[PDB]
This record gives sequence, structure tokens and C-alpha cells, in this order.
Amino acid sequence: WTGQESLSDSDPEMWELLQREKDRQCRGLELIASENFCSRAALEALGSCLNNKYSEGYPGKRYYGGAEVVDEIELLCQRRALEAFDLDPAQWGVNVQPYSGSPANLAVYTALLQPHDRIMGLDLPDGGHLTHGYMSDVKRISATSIFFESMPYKLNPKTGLIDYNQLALTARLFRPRLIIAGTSAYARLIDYARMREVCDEVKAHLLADMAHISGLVAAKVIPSPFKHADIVTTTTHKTLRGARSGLIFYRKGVKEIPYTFEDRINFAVFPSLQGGPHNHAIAAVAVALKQACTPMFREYSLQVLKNARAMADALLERGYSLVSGGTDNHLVLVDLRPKGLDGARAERVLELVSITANKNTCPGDRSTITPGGLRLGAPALTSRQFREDDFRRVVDFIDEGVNIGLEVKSKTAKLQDFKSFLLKDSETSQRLANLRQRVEQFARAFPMPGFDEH
Amino acid sequence: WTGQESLSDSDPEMWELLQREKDRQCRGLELIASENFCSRAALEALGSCLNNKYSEGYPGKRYYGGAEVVDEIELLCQRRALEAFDLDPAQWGVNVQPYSGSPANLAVYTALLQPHDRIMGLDLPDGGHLTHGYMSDVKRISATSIFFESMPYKNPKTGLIDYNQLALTARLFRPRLIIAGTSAYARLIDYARMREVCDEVKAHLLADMAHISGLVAAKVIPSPFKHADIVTTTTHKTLRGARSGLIFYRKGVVDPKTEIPYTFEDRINFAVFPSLQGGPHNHAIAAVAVALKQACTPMFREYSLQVLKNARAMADALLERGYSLVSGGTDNHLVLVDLKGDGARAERVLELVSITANKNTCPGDRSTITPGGLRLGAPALTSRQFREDDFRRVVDFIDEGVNIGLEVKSKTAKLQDFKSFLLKDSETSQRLANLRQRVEQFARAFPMPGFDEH
Amino acid sequence: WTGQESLSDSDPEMWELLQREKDRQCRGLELIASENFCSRAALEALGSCLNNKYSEGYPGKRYYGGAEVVDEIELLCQRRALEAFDLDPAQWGVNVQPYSGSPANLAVYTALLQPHDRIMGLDLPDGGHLTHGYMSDVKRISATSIFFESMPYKLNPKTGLIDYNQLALTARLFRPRLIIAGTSAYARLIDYARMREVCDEVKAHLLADMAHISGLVAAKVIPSPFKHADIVTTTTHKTLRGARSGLIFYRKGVKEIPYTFEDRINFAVFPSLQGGPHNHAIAAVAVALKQACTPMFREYSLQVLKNARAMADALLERGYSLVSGGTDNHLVLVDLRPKGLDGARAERVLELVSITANKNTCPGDRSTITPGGLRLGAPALTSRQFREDDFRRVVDFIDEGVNIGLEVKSKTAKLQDFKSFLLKDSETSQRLANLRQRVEQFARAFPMPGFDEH
Amino acid sequence: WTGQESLSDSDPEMWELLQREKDRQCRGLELIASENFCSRAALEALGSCLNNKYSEGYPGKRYYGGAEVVDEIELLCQRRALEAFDLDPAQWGVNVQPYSGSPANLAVYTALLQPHDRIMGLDLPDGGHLTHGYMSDVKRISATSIFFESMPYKNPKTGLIDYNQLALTARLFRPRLIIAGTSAYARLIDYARMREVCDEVKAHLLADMAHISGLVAAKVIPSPFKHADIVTTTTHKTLRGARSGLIFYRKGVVDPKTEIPYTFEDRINFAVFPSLQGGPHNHAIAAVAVALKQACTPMFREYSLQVLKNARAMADALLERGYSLVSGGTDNHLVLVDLKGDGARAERVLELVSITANKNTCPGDRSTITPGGLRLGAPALTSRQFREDDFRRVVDFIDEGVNIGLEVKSKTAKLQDFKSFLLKDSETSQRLANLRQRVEQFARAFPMPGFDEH
Ligand SMILES: Nc1nc2ccn(CCCCc3ccc(C(=O)N[C@@H](CCC(=O)N[C@@H](CCC(=O)O)C(=O)O)C(=O)O)c(F)c3)c2c(=O)[nH]1
Ligand SMILES: Nc1nc2ccn(CCCCc3ccc(C(=O)N[C@@H](CCC(=O)N[C@@H](CCC(=O)O)C(=O)O)C(=O)O)c(F)c3)c2c(=O)[nH]1
Ligand SMILES: Cc1ncc(COP(=O)(O)O)c(CNCC(=O)O)c1O
Ligand SMILES: Cc1ncc(COP(=O)(O)O)c(CNCC(=O)O)c1O
Ligand SMILES: Cc1ncc(COP(=O)(O)O)c(CNCC(=O)O)c1O
Ligand SMILES: Cc1ncc(COP(=O)(O)O)c(CNCC(=O)O)c1O
Repeated sequence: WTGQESLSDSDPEMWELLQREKDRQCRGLELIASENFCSRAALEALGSCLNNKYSEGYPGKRYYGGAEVVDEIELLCQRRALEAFDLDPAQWGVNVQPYSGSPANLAVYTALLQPHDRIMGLDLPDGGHLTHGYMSDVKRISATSIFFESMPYKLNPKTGLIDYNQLALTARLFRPRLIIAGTSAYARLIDYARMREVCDEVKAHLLADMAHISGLVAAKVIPSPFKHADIVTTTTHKTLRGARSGLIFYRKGVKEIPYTFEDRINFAVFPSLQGGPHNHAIAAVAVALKQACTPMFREYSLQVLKNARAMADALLERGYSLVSGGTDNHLVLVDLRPKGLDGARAERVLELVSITANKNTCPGDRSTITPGGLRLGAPALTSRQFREDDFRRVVDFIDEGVNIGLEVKSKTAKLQDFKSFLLKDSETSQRLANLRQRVEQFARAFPMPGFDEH
Repeated sequence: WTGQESLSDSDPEMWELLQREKDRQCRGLELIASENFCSRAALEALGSCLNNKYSEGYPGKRYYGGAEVVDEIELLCQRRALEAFDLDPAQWGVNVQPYSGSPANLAVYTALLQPHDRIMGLDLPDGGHLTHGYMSDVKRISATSIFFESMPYKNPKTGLIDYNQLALTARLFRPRLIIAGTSAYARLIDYARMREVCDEVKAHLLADMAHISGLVAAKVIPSPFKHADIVTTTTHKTLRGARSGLIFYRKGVVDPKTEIPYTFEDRINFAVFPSLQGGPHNHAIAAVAVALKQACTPMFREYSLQVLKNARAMADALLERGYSLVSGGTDNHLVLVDLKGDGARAERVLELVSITANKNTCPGDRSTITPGGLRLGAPALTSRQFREDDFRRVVDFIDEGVNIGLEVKSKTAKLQDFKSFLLKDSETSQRLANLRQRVEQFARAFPMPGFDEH
Repeated sequence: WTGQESLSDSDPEMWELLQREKDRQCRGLELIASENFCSRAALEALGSCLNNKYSEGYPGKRYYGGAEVVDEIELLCQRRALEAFDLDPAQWGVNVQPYSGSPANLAVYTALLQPHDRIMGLDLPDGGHLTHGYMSDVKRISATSIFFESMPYKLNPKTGLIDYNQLALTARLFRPRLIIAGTSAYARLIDYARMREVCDEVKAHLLADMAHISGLVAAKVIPSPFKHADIVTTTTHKTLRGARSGLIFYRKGVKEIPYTFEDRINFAVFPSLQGGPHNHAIAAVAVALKQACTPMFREYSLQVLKNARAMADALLERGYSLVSGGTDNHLVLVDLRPKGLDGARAERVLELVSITANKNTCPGDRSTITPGGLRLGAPALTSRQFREDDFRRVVDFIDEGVNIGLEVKSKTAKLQDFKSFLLKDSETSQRLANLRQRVEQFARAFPMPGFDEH
Repeated sequence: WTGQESLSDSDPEMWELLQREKDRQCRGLELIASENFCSRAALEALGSCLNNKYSEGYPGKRYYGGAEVVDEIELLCQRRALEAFDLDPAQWGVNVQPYSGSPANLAVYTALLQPHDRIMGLDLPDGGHLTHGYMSDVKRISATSIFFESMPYKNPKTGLIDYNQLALTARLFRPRLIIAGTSAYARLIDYARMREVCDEVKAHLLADMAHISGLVAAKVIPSPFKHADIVTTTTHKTLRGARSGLIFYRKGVVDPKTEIPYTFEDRINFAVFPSLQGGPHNHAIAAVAVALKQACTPMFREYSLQVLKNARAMADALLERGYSLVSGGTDNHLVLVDLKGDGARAERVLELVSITANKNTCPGDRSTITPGGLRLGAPALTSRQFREDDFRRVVDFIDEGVNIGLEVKSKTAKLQDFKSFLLKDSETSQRLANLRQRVEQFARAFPMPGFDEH
């Protein structure tokens, strides 16, 4: 035994499963807005010997030894994190140690707020994330709502946009100490300036979760939340096209009233919440971050917008509804209830063809288990050199998939009856197999970032 | 740009900086009990395309689609984890989604305890970790102490802990979960004693197997999986996998008067998602499944069986030459010196000679800035096929470093001037480089798991 | 020494002070809405040997002895508490042990809600009480807002009434577990049915604080909050005209879904919060409670309404503003800003004449230390056999007092300058002395409940 | 109806039922260490017209008007309280507004501690009270344990507490305030030991003088007012006043390196109002001011000096006839029997003979439903001018009751049949009424403080 053996030789069972996923990604139309395809250069850094380095602490302020050059990669990851978002190293710091996006948000709360302090974020069915404080009417399900007292703000159901007026009214009576300005399912750009004015009135910190749109912010193709918010969090595996980690950006220097964000946030990530940093992920983020400073990444993010706008205008002419009218970023929200189908049936219909999407509730729904919409993303296929005409054909396969699920809903009743009919009825099982072949052949022709084997 | 370019061509920086890490892992003898050198097969799954998949949920119940492959990779890792520790699938279940060891422990707290409820663990300055409930008496450091009221447990004479002063403070603090785990402790823990002492106070037994994880899977050191109810661990230490976490929870059933099932697996799986974290790191789940398959092989048990006799030979070689073991022996994998002359003084002279360790507070130390004890680790170099006479030489290499350090401790002034004249004086850098030379020549000759370049 | 000596003989210093207060109450026009004049029969029961009886527990469920006949007075106090409000002894229980109104509300919260649970009450400047959860924009000042998370609902500034629509909107997003339906400064009757509909939608307990209006509810001259709310609290020293204590009324029996209010509320008062019950106060409340069942008390409460309505219509013809238009209960809220004077100056002007009132903020004020209104009560003087024509003359003295403070504000600037000018300037000091004599001579002619000496 | 009618004419019920209470207080010998017979002068101020005044606020800063008299009555009570315990007004302040002893203690917790912060007091089954932080290990009883995490302190051999096991659990629980008070304990508390043990753990010393309040004012028992920082007490026990509470807090200043004032009096006065309670009970504040004026007289010290030698004669008379004192003596005012034969069995046979006591858990009792110890009290009958030979007779009266109880304990079946055959069997009611007869004839002959009728 030496540990240098091959995965294909040491574990052919796992190498087979790990090889069956790559072809599914090659043959599938990934429309999930949160998913991308990480480059090869960042993946071989994520699966490297940096997994074998304990660097608890921070560069210079390490508690153990052996972090000679590991400190240099964390400083490199910090220096290009600010460079990718055009930040002064004297006015903005960055913490690269968050394991993912969810631990990144929890670190901001523990650093700035006391337990049971008041949190305001967009409600989950309206487009907010779990970590922005979410509670059902039955019990608290997000830990942000267990350790802190959260209260959500809703959309304007007429326009589908965030009700900034209702947020101003609600914050004046709830008196939050931190308001989250970030989205998981929202086609337009958040008015971060209006957010800042509401925060300054009730004396609250403005946290901007840049997770879905950070790649567009890095390319400067959409307004940057750094110009109004003073605490920015983001994942690095969505539009950033890197490994699964998290970044926390904070103001630094003087606000002389000093900005006291640098010391508490770094203390919340370690030693409060996390322990050993995933240095293999840090270097993978830094590889993707320097890719974000290149003119290629701006051309990539510019294409993600027009690709989402292309499918958005493509779905409209087919007779589809889009909440908030259309789209200004990377994801479109299709409203399926005007056509007689719901997101639950459509998500299962499109998945059996390898068009991976996700259900999403629409303003006005009262069903939970049967949402009337889907969230379709662009940056996944756009990294595969997809362009406008390619996304127009993606929607053509969507419609022919929706049209299938429409006639199946006429032959079936409950949702449990629906998923059993798509696999039993060979007349529909063959009709689904035809679009599957016609979708997988259209998808394999496009290049795929990363390794060609695994 | 396609995303398939090599790291050496795309980021010529990050390529060199990582090759300096693998060089350091080969140039030096790593002896931090928590560190290890993972196998090449597992890291290929760590740098996989599974980094791209969003699989929020669990096998069976998932909120997305296109998860056909990752579902079987997760169920494979759960079955490989249950087999690696010889657990009946009907009596035990495992969640394989925690990002690391620290998040795995916080998930068990959120699941079984309400906010500000009471836990008990051995103190960090007494051989514990931050995630067990450590507060600095002037500040609440870890989030284990901010969201849950923890009482630190600590006997300095026996070298062991005070396993009945814990029972003394048990009924007077009345905890709901006591932690039986170690971060810097050389002896075993009476797992039959920790259980009944939790039953008389109506508490839950939590075993944090993070350091002993390998010595338990190989059935060479007694296991907690029939005395404890919930078990958390790292896939990092002694298991030689990627950096992630595991939560071993009981499952199943007897109320003979007037049926009594376990209530664990629905709450801890809800704590991991959607409470604490979001999208699982499938590349980490697949990587640790490779290490778990290796853990069921006799090649891993003989590797484990070597670690104990390597640590025993490590302590005896130090015992035979004027060094006190803070236990009277060690069946674990680490040592505990009483450096009869301090702790923080040895690390600087070691890491400059390409040998890294960490400070350790010995029972009786009145300080924390200049402690008196080093914790050296066997699993790291044992994975490089180190054996008895190979480790006996390692204790002789530290000998010349500690013996030169005792000469610098006789000079200079406080800890600041210790590290000052080392990288400044001309004559002192002679024994620095000579001992580093022979240490590098002795280390590079051993095989190194993982890739050859990165 | 024997302890049977007279207060006039044992302590002539305290007997002098205690005698100077009674004449101030005899000579003064008490317009504070929360104040009344307790009868002699209830006062000599409040200052009796029942002070010398430890009866911790409840009748029958006593922990010590000696409560032979003390148990009978608590059952008598309970039986007439329900009788005074026309409650079925099988559908309503009552706890008479609360020391006062503030401990009564805190007992309801601790019995029904967990720490940091969500509370909704009327904001303090809008007419709510402290114990209904009040927080400034700077810090939490009420213990209800420290142990529980409170959020206030506001008035409709156009109509001066509670904004039930905004409360329905706010409760749907705040998700409270208890909503308070009670007032301290509100001239109209709360729509308790609308309150109940909002509580049943967000699944919250409806607590009605009957403190100011319980005498009107006992006489059945205003709608009873018992017909919609299931938890009712009240003081017994306002319109109840008894000692200073508190009552908690709760549903009992079946809601078979049982009502689980009786056991938890009785446990929160004792042993959770309070200790030894003030049995002298319990019997004093029972004396006043049986007075509330008499036809005299209904004629008294009927007069309190028309006396408040008389002064309300009297103030209107003098050119005064009343928020919410007028009055439907016992207290009128005068808005003084249309006349150029504020409640701070008027309260000090009327106090120096022995017309005791209190400042009160008005909808739209932004001054705190200079409120633009006053809260004038009726049940205090109405118990002195005051009638409509008498209250019309009370307002005549008010106007001539306001007219004084109007011309003083022209000769002065800051509020600290104002209170120093009313005592220095002998030209105004004599003008105030004239209305003082003309007010005290009008007040002494009316009878005064209680002892004629102390 | 005018409100000036006597209680005997208005409520002929309540008149008779109270005269049965004074009859019972005269017919029987009260020996509950907490009970007392208040003076006639204080109760005249308790049944005063000050019950009618709303004086929310403090002398100087009040939110109302017409408080000229009650302001001086409050400042008089503060000065009489500082003098009664010999405190410099510049070094000590007192708040006289707590409704009772339990609210006074909760106010000190809210003022100096944040929610869920940590306190330490002696356990209720070990001689404590609920307000010191008692939880039933299966439920959190007192609100001291619901809003603050309390650890109960407890040595059964010495009879005393374990005054260094408290130090054993001190640094391991790290409280912010330890309580030095007693509800059922016969010895004194080392006040110099409680202070330094709180200083090494950075805690506050709270002395709850509720039972020893009289023995401290008379300067016959050592005082905590130069070792402790905050002191709470009842005006009820040994002080022979109305039922209320007092909060003695330090005030004033020394930072010789690089001025250091006390930070107590602004927070505890804010905790009493407007945090916890609202309107003060001015009739109680005036009543206790009368008892405080009596406490500064030599007639009260010789009364106090009698209580100790009465309790010492009470214990020695019991010691001389086969009874064990749970201390080895008593300098307090209470006893502690080991009833060598139970506790709950004696109270029923006593209160039926017109002598009342209470259960007391002796160190070593495995039960709580049938404890083994009675706590008899001296201050009650000492106030009736009881002396040595008078109390020596009281121990001889209980003798025949306990000796008949040992015969019933030899019969019947469990505690249920003990009290069953007492009020049912014909022959058993003979020694019942005979011993009650001579006990009533012996009790009615002594003078009784307070009024003659009520
Ligand atoms: N934007 C957004 N997308 C996505 C996609 C994946 N993620 C991350 C993973 C999230 C997983 C998840 C989601 C929901 C619940 C949940 O608990 N759901 C409620 C009903 C919700 C609802 O929508 N209720 C009403 C609303 C009011 C109305 O309009 O009536 C309805 O629409 O019916 C319930 O099942 O109890 C849950 F437990 C776990 C997100 C995200 O965080 N954010
Ligand atoms: N109804 C009502 N009457 C009465 C009368 C007596 N009691 C019981 C005793 C209460 C004592 C008390 C009252 C207020 C504060 C307080 O803290 N007050 C704020 C500013 C308040 C305000 O009104 N702020 C704004 C409102 C928003 C706007 O309209 O702008 C303004 O009006 O300016 C501050 O001083 O900080 C306090 F500490 C203590 C009550 C009661 O509870 N209820
Ligand atoms: C705002 C936001 N924050 C965090 C996350 C996820 O954090 P992790 O990287 O820890 O999973 C998401 C993705 N949420 C799922 C989706 O949008 O599809 C998100 O939209
Ligand atoms: C006993 C124990 N448990 C859990 C963890 C958490 O592991 P992560 O850092 O991967 O979250 C650690 C960290 N171990 C630090 C050390 O001994 O060097 C640990 O020592
Ligand atoms: C609704 C309410 N609750 C409680 C209280 C007072 O509780 P205490 O009896 O414990 O003080 C008041 C009187 N608040 C003052 C006023 O209205 O003038 C009140 O209006
Ligand atoms: C030591 C102590 N402190 C405070 C209190 C509270 O007093 P109130 O019940 O007046 O709030 C008590 C009650 N004493 C009960 C007894 O010993 O009989 C007590 O014993």
C-alpha cells in the first residue's frame, strides 16, 4: 500500500458512479440557476495536497506551524477576491475561509448580532434563501431563525418586485439590527441604495448576499452591491464558476470613527464557528477569482445576461408568463399556471429528459407541494459556449416537454399518480424517450469545462 | 477559453505555490496528530465534477432533479460508513453531509438541544476542542458557548481527566448532553462510564471520534457505538480522507409496561439540512467514500495497528531519554511532552527545521502564551510507511532541536527574543540549516501518498 | 412595647405626612384616569391582620398550614370576581394573587409563552402600557421586551383609532403567539372581535388587559372583552375602586379538546414569579368586587361615562381638540397643540393648582419631552358624587389654567425656564394662587370615600 | 352610597371571616420563622389613602404630578431604611418600591444580568427559596430559572452547607452573581467568604436578608453591608412590617493607575421601574417606614436580642429531650428538627391543635412528599412578648402533639391514612381537642400586636 494508486484501480465502483455523473452533466441541459461547471484548473487545485494542511487561524496569526506557503495562498485568494470586485485593500477586507454560502451568512450574524437579535430577509417562497431567516407557520426550520429572531419582507404581487415600501414600514416597527439584501429566485436587480436608506433609518447593518449574481458583479455588467452595502457575502460556485466555498467582504479602515467589522467577522468564522480551513477550496477559489479578472469572464457574464434574456423573450412568444415581467440577470422565473400545468409536474417531466430545472412558487400560490412555476438558469449552459440561438432551442425543448406533461395531467389526477404514469404508460414513456435522445444529442455537441474523464 | 486548460498553463502562479506545499509535505516529517496525507484515489473524487452538482436534500427526498448519480454516491457513502465501524443498518444511520468536524458537532447540538440549553465537555486547555463548549471566562469564544450554555469539565495528578469531578458537576449543572471526545489527550475514555453518568442526569452521550476515528474502524481500540447514542467524527484524522464530517446516530427501537423508538435520525438530518448548511459537497462525500472503502480493507487495519505501536515506540523512545508522558503511556496516536525545561519555544525551532507540531497545555501550567507541552502525531508519517525504528529516529531528530532550544532558552529574553535571534544571528542559523538538511534528506526518502506533483 | 399603639402616637412624623396627603386628595381635582378613591370598607381590610398570614399556594393546595379561613377569603374573592363579570364557574377561572397589574401581565406571558417568544401590543406613545411590550429606538426598557420579543402596532393617525388592518398585516409577518388587547390611553372601545379574528389566523392567544375599563365591564355599560378574548387581565384600583392588586381571568373546561389555561397560569403566579400572597389585598379586592355586583356600582359606572362625555363636549365648545373625535369610555385625550400649548406646560400648570392630570403624546408628535396633549380621567371625581354640571366646571378651571400657561409661554422659552417662571414671577404666582383657592374650595365640598382622617 | 361605611356594615361577611383570622392568630401559637404580627401603627398606614395615589417614578423624576406628599414619604422611607442598618447615605442607596421579597430579587437579576446569564444560590431542598434559582430537574419551577440559568449549590455531615463545594462549582460554572441568603437554615453565612469567592470568579455578591432582616438592623448578628455589594430583603420577617421588599445597593466610588464609580443604583432603580412593575404601593411604602422607625428604637433591639435567646432556648429545650438540631445550634431565629421518627406527618396534627409550622427537608432525606424536619419560628410569638420559660413551655406543648403523632405513625397506612383517621375516628379526636384546648388557653393570654378586632 502506498496511497498513490488510481481511483479507477483502487475503487472501480466509485470511479464508475463518478463517471456516470460526468456524462449526465455532458448529456443534460442544466438549467438550475445556482449550478455552473467548474474549470479544470480549479478542480485539480481543489483535489490536491492542500487537503493535507491544518491552517487553523489566519495568515501570520496561525496557532500551529507548517503554514509557510499556505499563508501565501490565502493572501493570494484575498488579494484577487478584492481585485475581482475592484475593492481598495484599505477600504475592504475579505474572509475566504467560509466552507460554503450558508456558513458564510451565519458567520456574519454571530459576528455582528447577539443571540435572538432581529433579522430581516426576503421570504423563502418570494425568492429569499434559507439562511436569510425563514420560518414556516408551523415551526422554525432555518438555524438563522433559531439563534436569531427573523421576520421576512414580501414582494409586490402586482409587479413581482421587492416591496421596498412595505420593508420600510415593517423595519420601522420590527426594528431589525441586520437586513439581508440578497436573492435566490429573483429576475431583477435589487435597489441596494433604497435598502441602505431603510437600514440607516432603523440603524441596521445592510448585508448583501451576492451569491447568485456575484459573477455579474465581478464582470461589472450589473450594479455592484459594494457601493451601498457594507457587508457582502457570496458563494463561489454559481456565477463565479469556482469550487464550493464562501466569501465574506467587509468594510475596513475609518467610518475618527473606525469600522469595527474586520476583527469580529474573522473571529466568527474562526474559532467561533469553523475549525480547519479547507485550504484546497481556498486555492480553488483563488484560481477561479483570477479567471474573474480576465476579459474572457466579462464576455462570459455579458453572454449570461443576453442568454437569459434570449430564453425569456423566447418563452414569451410561446405563450408563457414570467413574474416581474421578464429578466435583468441570469435566471428567469416561468409562471406555468396560465397554461394549466404546475412546476411539480414540469420539473419531473423535464428531469426524465435530462433537462434539470427546479420548481419555484409564484406570487399568489397557496399549494407548497404543487408550485406553479420554475426557476431556469443560464450561467450553467452559457459556460458550455451556449449562445442566444442555442437557448432559443432550449426553450423549444421545454415547450415540447410542457406539452407532454399537459396531456398526461388529463389522464391522471394526483401528483403521486402523475410520476407513476410517466414510467408505466409506454405510449408516453416512448414519447419522453424521443425528446431525451433529441436533448442529449443537442447537449453532447457543446464543450464541457473541467476534466474530460471525471 | 474552454475551461479544460491545465492549472500549470492557466495559473502558473498557483501551480508553483502548491508544488511548494507538496514539497514541504515531502521535505518534512509531519507530526500533528490531526494531520494526514490523503490517498490519490480520494482526492481525484475531491477534484471531481460532483463539485458542480447541487443536491440539497437527502436520498429519496430532494428538492431538485437530476440527482440520480449523487443519490447512489450518498447511499454508497452511508453504507460504507456503517460497515467501516461495523454497525447494523437497522440499528444505526449516518448523515454524510457535514462540511467538516466543527459543523458536524453544531448540527448535533441544534438537533437535540434547544437554544441556551446545557452541554458539558472537557476543556480545551485540558485536552479538548473549541466545538465542545469552550469559553475564555472573559469572552465566549466558540459558538458552542454562545448558543448553548456549556460548563467545562477538567485531575492534574493522575494525568487523566477527573472522570468523577465530571460526575460531581453533573447533577449540579444538569446537562442534556455530555461530550466524550478528545483533541489532545493520550489515554482512552471509559465509554461505559460516560453513558451511565449521562443516564443518571438524563443526558445524551456524544462521542466526538475525530482523533481516534481510525483506531476504532480497524477494531484495534474500543468503540463507543454500543455505549454512546450519537457519534460525530472527522474524515480527516486517522481515516486519511478529505476534510469533511460524519454524524453517527442511533436508529430503531421496549415499554413492556403499558414500544419505544429512537428519536434521533429525523432531527439530526433536519439540523444538517435545511437548518445549518445548504448544498452538500458531493465531491467531499465521494472522496470520503473512497477512504471508507479503504478503511474496510486489511491494508488499513495493519496501517492502524502500526500507528499505536508507532506512538508507543514514540513515547517509549522519549521516555527512555528523560521525557515525561502526560498520561503514563498512550494507546491513541499522539504524545504529550512536559517540555523539565517551554512549549511555544519548541515550535519555532522545529518548523524552521521542517518539522511541525503544536502547543499543548500540560496540567499545571499557569500560562497560555508560553505553554509547556508539545503534541506530536503518528498517523501522518505512519501513512508514509513509517515504523518503529523509523519513529525512534524521529525522536532523535527532535532531540538535537530541543537540545539547541534549551540553549536558546538559556539566552535571549522572553519568547519574543527567542524567535528574534534565530532568523537574525549568523551563528544560530548554522545548526538551523544543518538539522533541517538531514531532516529533509531523511524525509524525502519515504513514500508520499497522493499525487506526485500536486 | 405592645404593637397596639396608635400611628398618631407611635409615629407623629409619618401620621403628619399621611394626613397631608388626604387633604391634598380632598382639596384636589384628581383627573388621572388610572386613579380612584378606595372605599373605607376595603381599606380597613387592606390594613388588617391578613398581612400576618403566609398562604403560599392555593386554597386546598397550600404548602404550609394556618390557612383555615384564609382559604375561604381567596375562594370568596374568586367567586365574586367571576360574579362581578358574569362568568360561569365552569367556563372561567380567576387568579386573585397578582400583586398588581404589571405582575399580572408578566404571569400570563411566562405561563403561555417561552422566553424570547413574540408579543404584540399597542405602542406606548399610541396608548399602550409598558407591560404590553415597549421598546424605544435606543434600548429595551420594559421587562416584557427583555424576556420576550415584542413588536407594537400603531394607531390610524387620521382617525386616532387602532389600525386593525395594519395589525392584521403585521401579525401575518411577525407571527406572534400572544396579542394584547388592552389600553392605557384610548378614548374608544377596542373591537375585541376583530382582535380575535387576527389571533385565530396567526394562531395566537388573545390577551385582553381590562385594566382601565374593568369597572365599566363589570357594570355591563360597555362591551365585555370576555366574549372574545380567552385571557383577561385587569388591575383592581382603577374603575374597580379597590386595593392595588391584580386579577387574571382564564378559560376553563373543554375547548374533547381541553382548555389548558388553569394549570399553567396558576403555576406562573406561584411558585414561578410571586411568593407570599398579599392576603390583606385579596380580601380588599373581594370587598370591592361585591360592591361591583351592586346596582349602585352600575349607576356609578353609568355616571363615569356621561361625566367623561360631559367634559369631552365641554372641552369641544371651548375650542379644544380630542384625538379619535371624542370619547366612549372614562377618559378623554385632549390635543393641546392647536391652541399653542403642550402637555408638559399644562400638566405643570394644572398641578400647581391641585388639578392633577398627566401628559400624553398625540398622533404625529415628535418631541417626547414636550407632548402636545393630556389624558383626563373621570372615575376619580365621579366617585366623589361629581355629575355632568360639576365636570363642566372642572373644564372651566382647565381653560383658565391653560390660558395662564399660554401667556407664560410668551414670557419664557425652554421648558426648564417655564417651571422656574411659575414660582418666581409673583404676578403669575398670585394669578395661580387665585385659581388654586377657587379650585380647592370647589373640591372640598364634595364627599370623599374612605376614612375621614387618614 | 358614599364609600365611608364601615366594613362590618357594608360587607358583614368579610367582617366575620377576618375576625376569624385574628381569632386564629390569637387562639394559636404561630411558629413559622417567616411569619410575624405587625404593629397597629404600620397597618393604619397600610390601610391608608395612599392606596389611591399613582406615583410611577422616583423622588425628583416622576411622570405624573400631585406627588408632593408621596415624594417625601418615599425619601423618608429611604432614609429610615439606611439608618435602620447603619449605612452612609453617600455609600448606600435603597429602593423601597418592590411589591414583595420575590419581585425585589428578580429586579436585581434584571438589572445586573442579561437574560440566560448565570446565577448561583443554595438549593430550596437544602434550605433555600425559589427566588434563588430552583429547578426541579424535570421542570424549571421559578422564573429565576426560566430567564436565568441557575446552578443549585448545596455538606450533609456538618449540617452546614458545603461552603467550598460552592467554590468547587464556582469557576466551572462561572456565575455573574452568587446569592448569600437563607429560607430554612439555622447557622450564619460567612459573608467575608462569599465575597472573595465571588471576586475570584468575577461575580456580584447578593445577600437576601429576608429571614435575618431583624437580627441585622439591631446590630446583634453580623451584617453583610460591608462585604456584599447588593442586598435584598423582606419588610415582613423579623422587621414586623407590611409585606413588601427592599433593595439595598451600593453607591459611590480608585484607579490609582491611569476614578472608579459604582454602577448599581441607576440599573436597579430602572429594573424596578419601568421594567418589572408599574405603580408603587405607597400604602406599603408608608407602612414599612413606620416599622423602620420602630427598628431604630431600643425597644426593637431588645425585642431582637430576645429572639436569639428565645430560639436558643427553643433549641436547647428540644435538645435536652431527645431532638437533633440540624446545625448544632442556632443564632438565627428558627429551629430544625430531625423528626428519629416524619415531617409532613407532624403539621396535620399541629394545625388541628392550633399550632402551625412547615415541612423542612433535612440533609439526607430521599423523599420530598414525606420530608423529615419541621421549621418552627421565634419572631412571631417573641413579638407577643414571649420569653425563655414561655418558649420552654411551647416545646412542651408540641411534645404531646408529636408524641401522639408517633402513635399514629405506628398505625394507619402511609401519609393518606394519617390525616384520614384524625378527622374521622371518634377516640382520636379526644387528644386532638384537649391539646388544642390548653394550647388556646395558653395562647389567648398573651398580648397581640395590631388592632383588637381586625
Ligand atoms: N427562492 C428559493 N428557492 C430555493 C430552492 C432551493 N432552495 C434551498 C433549499 C430550500 C429547501 C426548503 C424549502 C421550503 C421548505 C418549507 O418548509 N416550505 C413550507 C411552505 C413554503 C411556502 O411556499 N408556503 C406558502 C407561502 C405563502 C403563500 O403564498 O401562500 C405557499 O406558497 O403555499 C412548508 O412545506 O411547510 C423547506 F422546509 C425546505 C431555495 C431557497 O432557499 N430559496
Ligand atoms: N399610553 C400610556 N400612558 C402612560 C402614563 C404612564 N404610564 C406608565 C409609565 C410609563 C413611563 C415611561 C414612559 C415612556 C418612556 C420612554 O422611554 N419614552 C421614550 C419616547 C416615547 C415616545 O413617545 N417617542 C416618540 C414616538 C414616535 C413618534 O410619534 O415620533 C415620540 O412621540 O416622540 C423615550 O423617552 O426615549 C419611559 F422610559 C417610561 C403610561 C403607559 O404605560 N402608557
Ligand atoms: C443567497 C444564497 N445563499 C446561499 C446559497 C447556498 O449556500 P451553500 O453554498 O452553503 O449551499 C444559495 C443557493 N441556494 C440554492 C439555489 O439557489 O438553488 C443562495 O441563493
Ligand atoms: C476532537 C475534534 N473534533 C472536531 C474538530 C473539528 O474538525 P474541523 O477543524 O475539520 O472542523 C477538531 C479539530 N481538530 C484540531 C486539531 O486537533 O488539530 C477536533 O480536534
Ligand atoms: C393596561 C394597564 N396595565 C397595567 C397598569 C398598571 O399596573 P400596576 O397596577 O402594576 O401599576 C396600567 C396603569 N398605568 C398607568 C396609567 O394608566 O396611568 C394600565 O393602563
Ligand atoms: C429568603 C427569602 N427571600 C425572599 C422571599 C420572598 O418573599 P415574598 O414571599 O414576600 O415575596 C422568601 C419567602 N419566604 C417563605 C418562607 O420562608 O416561609 C424567603 O424565604
